Amino acid sequence: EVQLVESGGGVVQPGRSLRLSCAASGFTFSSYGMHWVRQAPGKGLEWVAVISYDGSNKYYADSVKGRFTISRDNSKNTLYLQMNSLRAEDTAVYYCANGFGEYYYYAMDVWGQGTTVTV
Amino acid sequence: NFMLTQPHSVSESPGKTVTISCTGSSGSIASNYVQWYQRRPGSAPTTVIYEDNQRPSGVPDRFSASIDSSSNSASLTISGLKTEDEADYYCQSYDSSNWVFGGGTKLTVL
Amino acid sequence: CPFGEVFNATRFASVYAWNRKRISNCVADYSVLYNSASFSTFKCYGVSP
Repeated sequence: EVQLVESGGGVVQPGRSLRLSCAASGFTFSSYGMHWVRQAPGKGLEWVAVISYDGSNKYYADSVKGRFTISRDNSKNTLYLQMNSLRAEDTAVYYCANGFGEYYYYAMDVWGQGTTVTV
Repeated sequence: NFMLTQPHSVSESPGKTVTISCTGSSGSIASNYVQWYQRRPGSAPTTVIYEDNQRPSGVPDRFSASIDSSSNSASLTISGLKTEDEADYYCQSYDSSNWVFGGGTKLTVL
Repeated sequence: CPFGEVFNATRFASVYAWNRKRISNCVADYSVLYNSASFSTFKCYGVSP
């Protein structure tokens, strides 16, 4: 019942333009948000960013602000993350997952399987 | 800011009941999945346990993960200790976007 | 509920002689309360959130 598989390209030269998607369905994605978590080796989990449903106030980390721009559409229930100017420190598996419960982020139950990305 | 409280010095004889205590805060201890991270000096770090439900071959059954709400504490007992596994245990937790290092834990087995 | 005015309140009254003005019979929003990453601590006791 709960099967979520991530697919994408293989060897990608840094600086190229390509779009990726991790479609989430089977439930009410309107009230469910998409979260991205990066796990630095050796160290603990790293927070990336959060987005409010209303969109009036948006908060981003100092290490991701400016360079990246995210876009989401509740009509198609798909989130698009355009990766531009890939960094060496960003060479890690990308977890496409939805947060615990409704409007909860401090709790984690299931980790992200990860997406196949090469930098 | 964040305050970490640990015993100054404690030790117990092998073969008795031991319970390493590391206080948990900044949330509910029953809502936090405590995953241990180790980095043995002189070796390249590799993940040994992740997703809390995947078992690579060779993972010992002695390690068990759960939360006990009877006395607001977690119990863990490890047997089959190896000489090369003697090191220092550090319990690390994160709050929001801040990292705080411990004061330093020294333990000697007599 | 008009809790936003208290949320952005400039001044607070004294503990012993705070003005009593009951405000009820409404459903709160809690729209901005969902972003708790800006608060240093978050504690709940007696019931799981």
